[PDB]
Parts: sequence; structure tokens; C-alpha cells
Amino acid sequence: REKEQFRKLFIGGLSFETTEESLRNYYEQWGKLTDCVVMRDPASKRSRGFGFVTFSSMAEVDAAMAARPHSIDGRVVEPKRAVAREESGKPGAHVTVKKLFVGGIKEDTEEHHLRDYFEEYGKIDTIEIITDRQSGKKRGFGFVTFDDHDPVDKIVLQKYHTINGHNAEVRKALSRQEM
RNA sequence: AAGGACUAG
Repeated sequence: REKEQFRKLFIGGLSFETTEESLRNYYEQWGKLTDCVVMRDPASKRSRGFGFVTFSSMAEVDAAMAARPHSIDGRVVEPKRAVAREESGKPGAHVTVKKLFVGGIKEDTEEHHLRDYFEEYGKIDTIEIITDRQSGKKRGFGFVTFDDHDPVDKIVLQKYHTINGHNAEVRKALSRQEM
């Protein structure tokens, strides 16, 4: 079995009517849930409008996310790979973006290496290898833009990736202000 | 629309 963080979705924009039974019933169409929670105010027990579901495998998670959009109790819900509590509060931790920064790729990594590595995670719209305008030389990083945010969210659960023989690193692409 | 905990031997 895989790490729990890799099996967990945050589910945003729940109806205040949605319960753990109705959330469980819905998400159980893509696999077994080992945990299901709707967050509630501790005194009023009023729903806070989000919860989490945890599948028995990451393949189940992927199967659910391949079947978006999701709706429960008449609301279109907003599932997202769960961001670990340690990460929450770091700059850009909860951003929703289609673009991924790939660093540590040095000077021999081309567009086609990023394509071949990343296209299993989703549909790629654009790849940009960054070069120094003056020297022409690759600067050791690039950006991969997918057609959806979910590939980016999935990829960045794992910080370190071997890419083209390098010890590469992935980050969600941020504007300078989100940084 | 960002975490509830049989999370005190």
C-alpha cells in the first residue's frame, strides 16, 4: 500500500447538506475509501463546506480525477490532490495552475526529454526550455504547461524526479507575487 | 473551497 498523502483528495465546495455517507457513496464509485470526512464547526456541527476522501490506492485517485467534473447533492465540487499540512502556508502551496517548473536539468536537457518524461501525467500544451538571451546557453530549467491543473498537482507530490539522467526538481509555476 | 483524530507510554 502507498503513502496516505498519495491517496488523498481535498473536496471543496460541498453543499452544507452533504454528509460523510453521501460523500463516501459518491467517491466509492472509483474504489474503496479508507477515510472519508466532512469538516464541521465543533459547536454548531454546521458543515464548513469541504472534506477529504482517502482511497486505498493512488490508481483509484487517478480514476476519480479522470472522471471530473464531480457533483454531489446538486453542487459541482472541487476535488484536488491533498496538500500536506506541513506544506500548507508555504508560498503557492494551494495555487491552482496548469504550469510546472522543472529545475536541475542543466544544459543537455531538451524539450523532447521533458515531453517524453511528462506526457504520461497528462496532455501537454506547451514546453519551454529557458536559455540565456546573451550566450544562447540553456539555463537549467524549463516549464511544462498541461491542459489541466491536476497533472501539476499530482507531479509535485513528489519533489524529486530523475529526468534525463539528472536529479531534477519540480515546483508549481508561480508569478513573482505568489512567490 | 485546507485537516477531524484511540495524536499521551
